[PDB]
Amino acid sequence: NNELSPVALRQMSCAAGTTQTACTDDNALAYYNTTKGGRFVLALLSDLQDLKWARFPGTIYTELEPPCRFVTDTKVKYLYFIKGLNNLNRGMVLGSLA
Amino acid sequence: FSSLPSYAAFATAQEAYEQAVANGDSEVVLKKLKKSLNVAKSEFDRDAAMQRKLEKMADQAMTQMYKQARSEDKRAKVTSAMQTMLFTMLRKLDNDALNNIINNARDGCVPLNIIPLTTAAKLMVVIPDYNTYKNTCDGTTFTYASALWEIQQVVDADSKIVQLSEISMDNSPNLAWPLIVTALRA
Amino acid sequence: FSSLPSYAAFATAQEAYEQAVANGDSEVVLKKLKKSLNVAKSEFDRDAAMQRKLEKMADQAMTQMYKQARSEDKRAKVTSAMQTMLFTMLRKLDNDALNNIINNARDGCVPLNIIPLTTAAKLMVVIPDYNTYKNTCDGTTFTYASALWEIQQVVDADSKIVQLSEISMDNSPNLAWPLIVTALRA
Amino acid sequence: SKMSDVKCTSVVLLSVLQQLRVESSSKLWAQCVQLHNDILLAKDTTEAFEKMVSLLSVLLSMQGAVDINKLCE
Amino acid sequence: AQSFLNRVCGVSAARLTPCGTGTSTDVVYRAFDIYNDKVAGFAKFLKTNCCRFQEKDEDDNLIDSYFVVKRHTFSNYQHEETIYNLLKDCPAVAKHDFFKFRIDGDMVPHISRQRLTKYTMADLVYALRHFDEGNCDTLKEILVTYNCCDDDYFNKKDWYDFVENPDILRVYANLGERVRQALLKTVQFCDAMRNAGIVGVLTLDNQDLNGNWYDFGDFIQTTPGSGVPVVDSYYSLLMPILTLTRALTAESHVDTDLTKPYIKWDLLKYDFTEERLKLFDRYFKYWDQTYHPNCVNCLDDRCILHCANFNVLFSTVFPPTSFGPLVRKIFVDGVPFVVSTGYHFRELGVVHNQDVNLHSSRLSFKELLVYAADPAMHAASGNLLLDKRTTCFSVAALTNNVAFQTVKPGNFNKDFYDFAVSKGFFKEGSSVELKHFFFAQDGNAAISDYDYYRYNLPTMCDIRQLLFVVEVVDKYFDCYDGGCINANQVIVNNLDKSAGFPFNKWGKARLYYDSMSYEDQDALFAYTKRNVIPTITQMNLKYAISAKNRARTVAGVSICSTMTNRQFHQKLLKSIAATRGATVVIGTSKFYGGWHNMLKTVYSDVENPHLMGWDYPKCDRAMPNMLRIMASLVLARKHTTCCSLSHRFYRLANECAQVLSEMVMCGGSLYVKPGGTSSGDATTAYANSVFNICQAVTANVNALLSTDGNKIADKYVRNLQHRLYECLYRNRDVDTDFVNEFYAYLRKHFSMMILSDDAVVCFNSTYASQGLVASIKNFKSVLYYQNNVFMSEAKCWTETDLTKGPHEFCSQHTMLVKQGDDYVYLPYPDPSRILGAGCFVDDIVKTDGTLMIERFVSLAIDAYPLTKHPNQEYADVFHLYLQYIRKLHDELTGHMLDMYSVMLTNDNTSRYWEPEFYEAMYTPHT
RNA sequence: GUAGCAUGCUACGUCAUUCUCCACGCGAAGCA
RNA sequence: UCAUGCUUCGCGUGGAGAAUGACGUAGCAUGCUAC
Ligand SMILES: O=c1ccn([C@@H]2O[C@H](COP(=O)(O)CP(=O)(O)OP(=O)(O)O)[C@@H](O)[C@H]2O)c(=O)[nH]1
Ligand SMILES: O=c1ccn([C@@H]2O[C@H](COP(=O)(O)CP(=O)(O)OP(=O)(O)O)[C@@H](O)[C@H]2O)c(=O)[nH]1
Ligand SMILES: [Mg+2]
Ligand SMILES: [Mg+2]
Ligand SMILES: [Mg+2]
Ligand SMILES: [Mg+2]
Ligand SMILES: [Zn+2]
Ligand SMILES: [Zn+2]
Repeated sequence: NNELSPVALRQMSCAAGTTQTACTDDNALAYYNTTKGGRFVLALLSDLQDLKWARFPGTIYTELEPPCRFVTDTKVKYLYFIKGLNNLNRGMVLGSLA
Repeated sequence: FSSLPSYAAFATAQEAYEQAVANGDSEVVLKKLKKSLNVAKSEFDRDAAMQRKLEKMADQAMTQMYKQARSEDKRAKVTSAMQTMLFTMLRKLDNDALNNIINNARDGCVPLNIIPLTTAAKLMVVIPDYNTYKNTCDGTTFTYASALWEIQQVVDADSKIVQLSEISMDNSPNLAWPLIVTALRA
Repeated sequence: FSSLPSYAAFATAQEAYEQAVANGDSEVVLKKLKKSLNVAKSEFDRDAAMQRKLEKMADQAMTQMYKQARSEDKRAKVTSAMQTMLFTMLRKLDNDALNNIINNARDGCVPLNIIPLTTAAKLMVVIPDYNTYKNTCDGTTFTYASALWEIQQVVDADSKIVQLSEISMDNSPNLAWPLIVTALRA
Repeated sequence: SKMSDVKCTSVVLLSVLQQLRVESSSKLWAQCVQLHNDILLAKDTTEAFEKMVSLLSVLLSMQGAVDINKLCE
Repeated sequence: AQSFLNRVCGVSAARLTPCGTGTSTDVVYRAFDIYNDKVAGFAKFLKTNCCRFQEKDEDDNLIDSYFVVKRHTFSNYQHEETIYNLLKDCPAVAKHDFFKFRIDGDMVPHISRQRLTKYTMADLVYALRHFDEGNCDTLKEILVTYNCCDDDYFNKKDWYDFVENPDILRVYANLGERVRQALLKTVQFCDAMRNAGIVGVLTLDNQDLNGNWYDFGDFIQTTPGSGVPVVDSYYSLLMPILTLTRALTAESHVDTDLTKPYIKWDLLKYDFTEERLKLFDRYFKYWDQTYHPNCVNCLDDRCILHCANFNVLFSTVFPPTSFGPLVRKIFVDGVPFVVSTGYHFRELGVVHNQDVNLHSSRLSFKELLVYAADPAMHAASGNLLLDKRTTCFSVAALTNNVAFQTVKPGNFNKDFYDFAVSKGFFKEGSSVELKHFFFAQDGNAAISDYDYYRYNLPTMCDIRQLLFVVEVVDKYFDCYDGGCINANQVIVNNLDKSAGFPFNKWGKARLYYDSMSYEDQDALFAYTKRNVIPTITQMNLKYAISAKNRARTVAGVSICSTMTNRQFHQKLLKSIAATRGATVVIGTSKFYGGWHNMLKTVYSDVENPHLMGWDYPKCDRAMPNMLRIMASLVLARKHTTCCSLSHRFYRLANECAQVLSEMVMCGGSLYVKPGGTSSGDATTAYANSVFNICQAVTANVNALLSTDGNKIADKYVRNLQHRLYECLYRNRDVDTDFVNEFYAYLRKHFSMMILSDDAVVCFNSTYASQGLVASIKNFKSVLYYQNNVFMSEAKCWTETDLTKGPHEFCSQHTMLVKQGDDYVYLPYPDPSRILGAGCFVDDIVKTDGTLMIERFVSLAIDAYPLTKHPNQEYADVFHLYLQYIRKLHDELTGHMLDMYSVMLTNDNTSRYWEPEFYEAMYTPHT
């Protein structure tokens, strides 16, 4: 009995946009490893289909990735992995449901 | 040194003390002569200490100079030995086969382990027991490394010539194993 | 470090100090004598220290020379000393087999190969004279190393075989000694 | 004390063999080394006293090397 | 129950023996890789609730095909059915039946998996990793079942030993192709999961020994085409078995089938990067972390280890002649040389020198030193060699005759022996008897000790556990300070040692250390930071007194490597040697109360303390290359300020090229060293200490993760285990908080004292009993699966009474004695060692007592603590030495007076035959 | 009161030995 | 042929500090001479 995410992955609200310009307004949910030093966001869940960059409190800009053809089961709300993500973190994002 | 530069004062002091002992002008003049002797002796001791220090420094410097010269001589003598060794092995290379293999290389770079295996003109096989001899080097001509080698000379552990007719299972206990067989590439 | 020209003088000065303190003379003379004693003691101490240093160096040289002398005597008589020690220890052991083989070798009945230890193996031994043969060889049995060996061949001095019935003091002069006896352990 | 006397004697005997130039015969030297090492780490005196006989036979085989008459005076 | 047996068979047309009772269950002990929110680890749990029906052949001959029926809850039955209908088409998936059978009045849902073996792959990995000689039934059954050996093969004893019975390697290698087929089938399964959009964790316990996968309890469904098979624990746990069973031996044949002939690779081919990537894609397709075939491109130490693990695995498929220096022709003054301009490491891939000079003009002293040290010109000019006396690769024969080197019997000091026997020694039935001698060797001694390097095998490590263990082990070296130093600051102890081959032909180390100035040495050290200098390490034969007849050899490394390794580890290691109270006790004396302080530091506040110790059987000749590389890497952690990553990598490459896999000149011939470590390099003892600490930490990790987890009644330790699993198999980056926490836990409950390969441990007996810290068996298992060595009871010891001290440490026994209203621990040696030192000597001069009186003073100093022993003969040893010293002084005085008639007895010598001079050596005031 | 001489103490310069710390040279022993 | 390190013992040489002894140049206490 080996499980993906025994404890649901923590999440919070954040801001993101196509470029580094539309990060002022928070419009997306992000899953982050709870106690990985500070905060480390693994994925971004939003009801948008053009996001390419995300920003978080100093301010740090994180490169996004194109979303697989995903109709996530809570619409066309996609699920954007951070570039360079490993398989285990990809599983937890989906193992913690989406 | 007895005749140090400031020995005149000490000599005068000693002579004056001898004269005073012989004569003894007075107590006050005797005390003055004692003071002069003491100051001259202090100066003489200062000069002697300085001279001894300088002598020690000079001796150490010369010893270091000789040691450095000998070290450079040894360096110049080992440089020639290393050059001679490198240029001896260089003339020992079989240039034709070495060039042939080097050229075939894509970038002129090849593993070291194949230079003897593909260019060496002599093979040495060390055979512990008779079964190994039967398996590998049986006969007067054998095959190894995709090459045909013709046996040239077999010696025993004592480095004594062993005839190929003496290497048999019956004579095996009578031989000084391991046998070293040197063969020439055909 | 007595007997030095300084020590003795100092000693006398000390005596000169013993009288003055008992004499209760003037203070100036007392301090003069004290100063003389101090300078004499300093001179004696200097000379004694120098003498002790020289004696130390002499003793070091002497011990080094002794070491050098004895090292060569150890390295030059290694062969004779080791053999003498070996045979002393063998005499001390007092084993029947060791003593028997040593005595036989003393009489000339040396072996030709290593004495076997297996249940049955070959042993070739020299027999210089008929006296040793009768002492050891009786019938087909041979006594060596406190064990019985079955004789299996008696080679003549000319590499010719000899029958066990040919050997006897009556016929011994005719034969050609030494006789190589081959036997198997029983 | 006859068990520590055969080991010291074996050491001395192989030392005498070595300086007698038995090391130039690989087969004989190998046999001598085997006997010496077996004697050193033996536990029964009777076995050591047979290996010692073998080793001393090796030494006595070289009649020209040593003079048994003088040494065993 | 007979109706049930006719629906488990279904329509596959089989015949079932109810090995497991039909409607009842089957319970056994099986290894699982479990991770819940409650429990974690890789431990043998109690499998239950399953009914296992075996299958009969056409003839009534039972085969290892089992129908495993299980009762599942409706909600998980539906989920498994809908996750199997998607993977049903993959060949690497065992069949399932998914029926409903009536029990009582309720249609219970049953899931039936068809034609599974008896044991899974988790059982094989657990059995081969947690190996207990007295408990091997699950491994013997696996070996016999798959025709690896015969059931009678285990009647032989030491059949499991890699040294006493080297044929066990063949028996294990008979499992190679089964493991390889399992790897291929798991790659197929991963492809199927990705194409069907299934997300889940692959564990060894869900794959039987035919490769089929059969459990889908915790898999989830996403959009097709984007699935995430999480294989990190699977491969990481399986890694050691891959080299133990030689699973990739089928890659050495044409068409990758064991029946066809081997592959005849091009002899001049040295760059196998394409083949390495092909193998990685074939067997580790879904291993997320990036793989660098050539470690030149690696990002740091943790990335060098990761890629070198795979290179170790993949370098067993390639010809042995392609590894080594890469030679090239260069023209100097118009004369063509042949010099090394690179290297092909079995672990580090291809490395190319950056300062290769073509068409030069002259060779300075540094350049001559570099060209005269590499084996390029030596091997390229010698004649070919085929040495049948050893299995190690033979390169060339430099001379025309082979050299046979013997060992001399040793010399006998008869005067001392006679004195001792006169003092009632060496009698029959004495507790003290001669056991240490000088043993002689025949001509084949060095080449016979090389056949012990034959014991080094390619070992692939569990890389995730290795990385965590490295992070924890680096904390044992935090109090030290190190870095690079100039030539001005290097301290050479003895300059009258050999300089190695070919430098021993012209002088000692002094010649070269005083020939080349500090500028030349700095230039050479800077050169080694961006180029590789191969060197030849001579094989010297020792001449020393020992208790067993082994021809011990050492490695006379060249002078270039020694200089360039000193300018690193001199400053790294002087701090290790100058530190008191650390785990590594190198540099600490046993005199003046040092031994007592060391023991009291080892006993540091452990709660229920027991003592344990060990010694590795063949430390240098059986050490895997991975752990030697690790030891070199953690020693270089101190160069964060003075060296960049490229410089560090090239220094590692140099070390590997001249002390890991160099060319050794043994008797006038060059051989290739399989691996291990060269005892005689600049970091012998310290690298051994690092290796020892790494093995101990690995043992503790395995002990803590192999515990059940539900049975641990302490919450803190249970959480520690749960997080220890995460920090290994679910974290890619080091977590410093938990590394510190685990280091503190180990220091509290597992206190070590390390000196090279010698170790003493004070451990909490209660935790070790409960399995919460390493016992002496968790350390034998680690050596078995990570060192290719079986450690017998003759090398390990335990002590439940710690008022007696360690049984042995550095060949010294401990004794609790009294000296001045205080009880202190004193070290005493084996009396036979001291008596043998007295009786047998190296030179013939040493057999003259009067010339060697300090020689006996040193032995009396060493043997003084025997005076406190309850056994009387042990005290008589020291008294014998004192009386013999007095006799020697008397003889020396007599000789001096007789020959040179001047007396020099003095009074300072009288203190040598008195016990006070030796009492003061073990009293704490200096 | 100032200067010089005498006795007794403190501060600078040179030697006599006596123990500590280090710097190297030689020999030796144990250890991994 | 005889490696890398650690520890200790003995002897010898060089340097730096402390205690006791000896001799000039200065500071303080008393006495004597010139005034
Ligand atoms: O919460 C849990 C789950 C499991 N276990 C232990 O772990 C063992 C294996 O549990 P499991 O889910 O792996 C069986 P299952 O999935 O049907 O079969 P396979 O593994 O063969 O695929 C159980 O016996 C039990 O001792 C536990 O303590 N707590
Ligand atoms: O003079 C020595 C002795 C040892 N060593 C190092 O210390 C390690 C262990 O040394 P050891 O006395 O335990 C014999 P080991 O090799 O274990 O073999 P056995 O147990 O079969 O006797 C060696 O590997 C080597 O790196 C060294 O440098 N020099
Ligand atoms: Mg499981
Ligand atoms: Mg199940
Ligand atoms: Mg060991
Ligand atoms: Mg040990
Ligand atoms: Zn890498
Ligand atoms: Zn550095």
